[PDB]
Amino acid sequence: TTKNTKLFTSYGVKTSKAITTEVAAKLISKAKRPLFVVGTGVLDPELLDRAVKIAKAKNIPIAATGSSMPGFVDKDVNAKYINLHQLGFYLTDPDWPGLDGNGNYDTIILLGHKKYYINQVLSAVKNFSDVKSISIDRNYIQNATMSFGNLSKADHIAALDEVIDLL
Amino acid sequence: TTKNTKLFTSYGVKTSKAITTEVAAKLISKAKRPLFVVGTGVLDPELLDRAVKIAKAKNIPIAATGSSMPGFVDKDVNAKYINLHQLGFYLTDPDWPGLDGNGNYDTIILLGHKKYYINQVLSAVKNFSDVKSISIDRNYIQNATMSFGNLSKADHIAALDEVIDLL
Amino acid sequence: GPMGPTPFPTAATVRDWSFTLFDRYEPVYTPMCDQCCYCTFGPCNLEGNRRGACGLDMKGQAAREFFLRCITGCACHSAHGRHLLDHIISIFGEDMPINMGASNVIAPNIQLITGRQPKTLGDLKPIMEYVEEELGQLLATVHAGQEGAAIDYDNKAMLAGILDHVGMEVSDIAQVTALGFPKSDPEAPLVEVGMGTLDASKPVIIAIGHNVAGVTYIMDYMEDNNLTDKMEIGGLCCTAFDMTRYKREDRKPPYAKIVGTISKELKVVRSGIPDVIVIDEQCVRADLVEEGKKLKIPVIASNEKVMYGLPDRTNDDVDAIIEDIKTGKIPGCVMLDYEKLGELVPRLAMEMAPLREGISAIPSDEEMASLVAKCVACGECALACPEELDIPDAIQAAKEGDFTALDFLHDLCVGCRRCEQVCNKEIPILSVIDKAAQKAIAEEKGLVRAGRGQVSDAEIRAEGLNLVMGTTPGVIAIIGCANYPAGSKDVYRIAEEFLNRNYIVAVSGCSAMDIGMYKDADGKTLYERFPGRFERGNILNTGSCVSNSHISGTCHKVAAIFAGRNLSGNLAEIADYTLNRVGAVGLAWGAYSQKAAAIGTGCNMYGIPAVLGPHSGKYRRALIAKTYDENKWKVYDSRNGSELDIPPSPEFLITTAETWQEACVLLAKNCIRPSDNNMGRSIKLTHWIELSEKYLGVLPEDWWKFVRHEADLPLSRREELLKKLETEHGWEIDWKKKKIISGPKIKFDVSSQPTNLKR
Amino acid sequence: GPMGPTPFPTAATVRDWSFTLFDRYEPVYTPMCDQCCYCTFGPCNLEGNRRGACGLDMKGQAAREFFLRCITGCACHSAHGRHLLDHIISIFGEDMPINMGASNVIAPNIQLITGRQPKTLGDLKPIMEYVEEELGQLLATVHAGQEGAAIDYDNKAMLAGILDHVGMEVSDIAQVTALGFPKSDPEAPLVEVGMGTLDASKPVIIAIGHNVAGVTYIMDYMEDNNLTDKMEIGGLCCTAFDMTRYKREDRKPPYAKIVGTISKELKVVRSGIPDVIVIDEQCVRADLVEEGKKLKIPVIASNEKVMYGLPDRTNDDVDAIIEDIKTGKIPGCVMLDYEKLGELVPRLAMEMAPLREGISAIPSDEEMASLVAKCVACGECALACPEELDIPDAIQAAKEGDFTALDFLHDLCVGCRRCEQVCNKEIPILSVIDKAAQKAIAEEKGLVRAGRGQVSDAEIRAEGLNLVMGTTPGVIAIIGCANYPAGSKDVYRIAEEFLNRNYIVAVSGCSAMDIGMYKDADGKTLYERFPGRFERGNILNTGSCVSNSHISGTCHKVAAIFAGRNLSGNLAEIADYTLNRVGAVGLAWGAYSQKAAAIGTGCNMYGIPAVLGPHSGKYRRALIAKTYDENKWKVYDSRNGSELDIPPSPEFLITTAETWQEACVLLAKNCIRPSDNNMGRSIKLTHWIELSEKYLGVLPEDWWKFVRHEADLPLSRREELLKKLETEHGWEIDWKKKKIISGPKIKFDVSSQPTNLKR
Ligand code: SF4
Ligand code: SF4
Ligand code: SF4
Ligand code: SF4
Ligand code: SF4
Ligand code: SF4
Ligand code: SF4
Repeated sequence: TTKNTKLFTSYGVKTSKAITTEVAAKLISKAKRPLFVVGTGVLDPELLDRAVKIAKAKNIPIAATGSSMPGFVDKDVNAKYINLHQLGFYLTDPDWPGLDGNGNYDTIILLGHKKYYINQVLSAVKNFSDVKSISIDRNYIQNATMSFGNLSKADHIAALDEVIDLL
Repeated sequence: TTKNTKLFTSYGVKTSKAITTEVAAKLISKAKRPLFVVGTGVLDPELLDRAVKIAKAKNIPIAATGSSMPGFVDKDVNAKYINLHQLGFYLTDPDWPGLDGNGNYDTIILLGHKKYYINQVLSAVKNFSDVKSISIDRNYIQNATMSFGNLSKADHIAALDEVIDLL
Repeated sequence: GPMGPTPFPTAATVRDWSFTLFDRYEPVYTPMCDQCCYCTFGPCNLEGNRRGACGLDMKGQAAREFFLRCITGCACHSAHGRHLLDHIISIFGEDMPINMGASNVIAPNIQLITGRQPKTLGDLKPIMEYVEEELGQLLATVHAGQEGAAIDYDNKAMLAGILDHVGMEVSDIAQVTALGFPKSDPEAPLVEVGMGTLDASKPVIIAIGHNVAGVTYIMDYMEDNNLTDKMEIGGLCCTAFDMTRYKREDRKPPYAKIVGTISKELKVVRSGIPDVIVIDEQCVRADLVEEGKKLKIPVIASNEKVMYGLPDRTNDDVDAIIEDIKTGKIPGCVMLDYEKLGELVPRLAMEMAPLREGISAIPSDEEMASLVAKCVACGECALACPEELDIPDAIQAAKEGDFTALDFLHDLCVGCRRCEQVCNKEIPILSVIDKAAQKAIAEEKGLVRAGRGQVSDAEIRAEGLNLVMGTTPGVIAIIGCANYPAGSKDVYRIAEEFLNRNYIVAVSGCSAMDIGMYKDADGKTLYERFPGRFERGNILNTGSCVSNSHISGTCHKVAAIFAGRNLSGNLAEIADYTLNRVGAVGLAWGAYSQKAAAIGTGCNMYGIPAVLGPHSGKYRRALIAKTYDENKWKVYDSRNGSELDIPPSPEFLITTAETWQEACVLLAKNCIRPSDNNMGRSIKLTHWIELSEKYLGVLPEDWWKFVRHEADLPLSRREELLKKLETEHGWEIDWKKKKIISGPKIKFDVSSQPTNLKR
Repeated sequence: GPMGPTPFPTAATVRDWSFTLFDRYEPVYTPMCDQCCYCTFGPCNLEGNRRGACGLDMKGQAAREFFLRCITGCACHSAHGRHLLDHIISIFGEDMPINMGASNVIAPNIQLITGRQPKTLGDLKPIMEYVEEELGQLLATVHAGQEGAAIDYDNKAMLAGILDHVGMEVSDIAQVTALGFPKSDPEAPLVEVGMGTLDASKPVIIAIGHNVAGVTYIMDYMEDNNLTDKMEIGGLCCTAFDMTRYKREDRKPPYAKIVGTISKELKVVRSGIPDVIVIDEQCVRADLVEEGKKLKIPVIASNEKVMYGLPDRTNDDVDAIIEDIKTGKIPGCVMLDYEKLGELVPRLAMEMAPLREGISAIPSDEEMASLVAKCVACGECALACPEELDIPDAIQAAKEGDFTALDFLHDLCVGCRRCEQVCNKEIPILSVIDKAAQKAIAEEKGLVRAGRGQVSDAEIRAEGLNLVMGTTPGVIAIIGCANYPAGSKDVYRIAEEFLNRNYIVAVSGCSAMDIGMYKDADGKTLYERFPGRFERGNILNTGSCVSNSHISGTCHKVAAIFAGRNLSGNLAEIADYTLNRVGAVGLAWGAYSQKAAAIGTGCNMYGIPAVLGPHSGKYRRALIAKTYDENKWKVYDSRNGSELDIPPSPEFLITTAETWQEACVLLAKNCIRPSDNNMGRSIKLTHWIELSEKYLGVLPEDWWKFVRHEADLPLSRREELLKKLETEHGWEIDWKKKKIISGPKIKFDVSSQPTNLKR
């Protein structure tokens, strides 16, 4: 899931490290206060299935950015709505109590986000904050600490299945 | 000579391909109408020796950009003075007689050039022209077709010795 | 008269307000790049908020970039205004009284900023000299190593925004008082907007740009020679609105048409419909000549700002130019003589209509056979697509035979031609999509109400009580460009949803065009389903981008006419009143231009929050308030300067939404204001809660922070919300009289005056 | 009087001349990026000269970026002029006759562009209104989709350049006629410039910026209270020149000093010498407050363009601000009240001199031990160094004990602190270099002649014959900034070499400071080795950046006074005359700022070529002429309009040199002009040939293209060059009388009138 790291427009010299599936699983299971940031693209029935399983694995709290809350209504997950720009602004303030009241989150896991939106929101997090970002989307997010490479829908689904298999 | 390709500021998403010594020798010996573009940094006793030998190898005509002509006065090479910014402008015109009058040059070999100068001059060649660029300098030139990686003075001298050994 | 502290303000006069605003709404910088390429000391790497060779850090560079965008937009509007006013004064005269309808404040922005009360077209010249001088002073600050703090760059951006709302006001006043535009008419004629509204069997003149001075001569020639019936003239961008508002004080429907927004320029050109293209000044695609030469379409520029490299033949005779264009000697010309341009363009259309016959860049079936079944879905175009459409998937599905995927993509595409240059097969993907949606293109028709201009003072005096008290749920101002993330239906859906709940929706710019292009089951657009007055459940179109000043003018006139506060040079107090009492939110779903950034910033400085599309996160600045810091939400009661707590609303001044449903929820929530009547607050809470439950499936988690009384709760759901407050938050409730007795952080005050200014 | 075709010109009036220039001097675009980060449609990859979402290609984007830099520089100069003129009119009065010396044309640029002939200071207000209105119109074009051709962006850049020169002329006239600056004095006093000219035992006020209006009040307070002897005031950047020229019509030596250029700002601050720092505008490092807080150095801003986020205490009393600064409550303040600022700054110096004692950021002898034997030469700082100095090698050599490497690096370093932020050891490399060159810093002294202002018409009438005929080898105008590639000695070496050959060298800006800082074996600088008149072998300092207009003023006055052509609104004819006859070349070796770009472009439009440093290739545009296309080098003889061939000189309008020797050869060659007398061409060819042989070791290969007659050959080398022509190029030479009978492509004409305009 690292073969294709092609980009059209760059942000600078420092880019994201294209990580494999095992590395992603190790990082997800290694973080202390994690946060599952899921965009509206997670409402695809192929992805909403996995996102819920990944959240259930390590009991990660969920930030359902945008109009993605409806997919986490009846599920057995701790999901809360927040604006992506507001979330990115709040992640750079160390005193933010968080979605529950226990502080900030050391790492954020990104799934089902539009490229141009998450890249610009993460440009304000990777520069002005000390929060790690793991992008498990099918696109290559350059403004992230660790990201998946460019993948097809079938390959992205297979990579997600492998990620859940290792959790 | 490709281990270090680190950069400080990037021109975009298309960069140079870091080449080995054998690849550089093959490209130099494979070109039809080559041109040895040497800057003022070639007047260093360690580099002026090699540059002359590389020119003598395949009888490459020399463009002694800047105040580097004095090092090619008594030598047995075909060296001519030209301004780099006027050389870069002329290389993008297909109907340019050349330094002798036989047309343009399909590839240009760069040695002993300041990074910020050759990069900006090559930004007008790699974009608006169809001329290959082979940078055999110790620095990593991003706006070139093929370039050496970052190297120390001893490593750059050793790489030049390897290149001339293969010519 | 009674003047104000800040007439003709500068960067230092508005610093106190600007800093008062930024103390609650912190700036959020999303740097588009990690480098600064301004002077030759660089480029400097600023990743990790490091400092360049001049000492500037990443926040300073991002603030400088956003401020440069703001001043560029302000300069566009001010230059438009100056040129238009000069032309109007030269032709009509300097002594004409200003005619903007029955308003006792014709210039609510000019009076607020410069303190002047214009009564003549010659009294707008000093104002424009102040907006040019201050624009020069502000552009002087973009220099290398001039400023050194991000916060002062933000302050200068706010000043640039207000000087824009002044330039837009000047331009709109100048054109409305002269060219016979509708004078605050709530019954402006409905005009037909759409590509399919043009008849290809007649000569067609396509007017692209923003300035209407040049095309007025074309229309005068057409009317004087009786050519309106035998010729078609269609406008793109805001010049279309300006033409369809021309001479429409008589309410008779116009003959000029509207073809669409900027996203339709390349599609219109490639379709071959235009017979002559005339480009005025703004939002003009910079490849028109290249396509027109291939499709034999002459191009005439009429401004000094846009010349396109075309030969300048202003002093040449019309017939010689016509012959030169017909023979193909030149691909266009620049004609700065307005009478000669107005004579040339219709005659050129006549003489060029029979020469070009069914010439188009739309392959029908057999040429598309290979065009579709030659690609192998390599994925480069999706990488180059700004909207990241599944172009390889759509083309692959088209290979099997189903062409509906590209038909769907046609609405989601912006016609930017960025997929045709990364391809290694040379596939005109845009033309493929155009033919795949040819049926929709033929059925692309709609109705849009012509711009009404300024809101009259009678309607404002009738509606100010509802706005300030909260009886009317608020004013949603749908403005901006057509760079939508998921097609042009998001704005229509938002407008329909907020009109079904009796909000006041006011539209302008390309958003009005996009809203009027969609119909319901009865084939009636929103403009005929709902009236065009200034009251609840009424969509009113104000006009072009220069008419976006009238929304802020309405917000200021609410405080002037209704609240009775003076306007002369009183920016801080009026902005505080608007931020604390008037419920108004702007929406720029497809903003891309620097003009949109300037308008949004000027609306911020006036105390009007704005929600932008996801694409507007590339503007490098947002204004967001920490909702968890109780120290930010404290105002001073104007009666005794005591600290009075306020609810966290609006929780932002500029933010970006992801989808249109989230935009609806944000707009519903951020219309809540301090000093809301128990009814005004009941209505607003009801609408916000219903919208959140419909579009997100959950009750808002912050709803209990906006309750100050039993009557503040929605009437229908008072019992269940009371139970929720009783159990979840431990509030003590007197259940005998459905009374609240413990739990609200802020007691309801019958008559309070919350303000942020101690003075 | 006799007017001209183009008074108050716009982008369309100067299009003909601009396109005539670009037809011979093609633009060369060197993009700094393959992406356009302008609107939210993007960023768009333009690599390979592809087109973005709006259709703009790489050349269009590069031209737009360069045009934006040009208008930013023009805006800086125009805003400076407007503010200075407003202050002068408010204080001194509007009806004051303009006093610039014994000149028949006080404003050679204002008259040329706007056609006006100012007499009082109230006649400079309409001109400034024209430069602000046109600046707004030009900034309106940077908007997305507002133009598409690179050639028209270039034309607008040329217009911005000429407007910049007009604004500089306005500012210089306003300040010279009021503040008692020297009035064309050829013997202006020599003043001491250098970091080591300040006595650390006295209170020190460091004035950084460009505006002199604020500091005049400080000097008035110092003189009125008799504090010049017990206090030191030192200026950085061009404000140092403006303070030095203050009240110097009496020619008595001044008491204020010059500390250095922009490259010395951080070094001066870190040295701890300043006791107060007062910043005005333009070139001011954006990190001064951060260092001053650590070194306990108060900072006072005095402008609205620069406020640094500091508290605004303009309405507060002086004593309260003094106490607040002394207690450390605030790190600075913004005083826009000039009287209060002039009272506060000296009193703050007195009250802060004893508090800060020997406080400096330089390591003494012990911290540097670890700071040098801590690094391992990992090479990151060299990667981050703009000049790419071998900092790891210098530090490693310092580890052994030899500290001369960093002593050498001190002159080659610009003090930008870009090496201290990429290090993973946190080494203050700049301070290490500062102490390694502490001896040089203590011995960093020089003399510079105070700015003479404008050249009188007496000297111009005496020198115009030599300039036009070529008797004087030419005018080298060494202007610009201090972003040198290899230290500040290249400009000194070039000036010395070209003064040894009887050229007319005219300096301004930071280049004069850098030239006056070096001495020969006898300890005399160039300013005392050579006079300061306007004739051969005389270096004359004209002043600050706003005085760079005076060089183009002399260039135009050569055509006005000497040639007799009228100046009123006659830009095209005067520019053609300057390009064809007057031998003048500009050199901006260390240009980095947008102001330098605007000045260079304005000098291009006036027909004055310019050579820049290697760092100026990041401006993204050069103007270079194809020397192999014989069709470009054809002019029209004004006598009959027939085609007359001209030599390929100048072969560029803007170019960049690599080393200073190549710069010397370029300057020598490009002073050759068409219509050169036999003696003039002989002198110019002689000097160019000797310079080329000395600095490159070879005879120029194009020297035979500039010979039209044996008389044109150098007298000392006529025989050998005749033999070279006879054998190498087959020219037929009549050897009996040393005659040339066949071979020259252009026969020498006794009296020809080469011009580029058919009219
Ligand atoms: S800000 Fe834009 S132009 Fe400057 S370096 Fe970044 S991408 Fe390139
Ligand atoms: S303006 Fe400052 S950050 Fe930008 S390139 Fe110049 S020195 Fe670097
Ligand atoms: S870039 Fe061309 S070949 Fe590749 S997927 Fe797109 S249309 Fe197909
Ligand atoms: S033209 Fe349409 S499909 Fe092609 S890249 Fe642009 S938006 Fe995407
Ligand atoms: S201005 Fe044109 S090239 Fe630049 S980002 Fe916008 S669409 Fe792309
Ligand atoms: S960056 Fe620091 S550790 Fe690396 S070579 Fe430079 S001084 Fe030494
Ligand atoms: S401060 Fe001097 S040594 Fe350090 S990076 Fe800047 S120029 Fe180079």
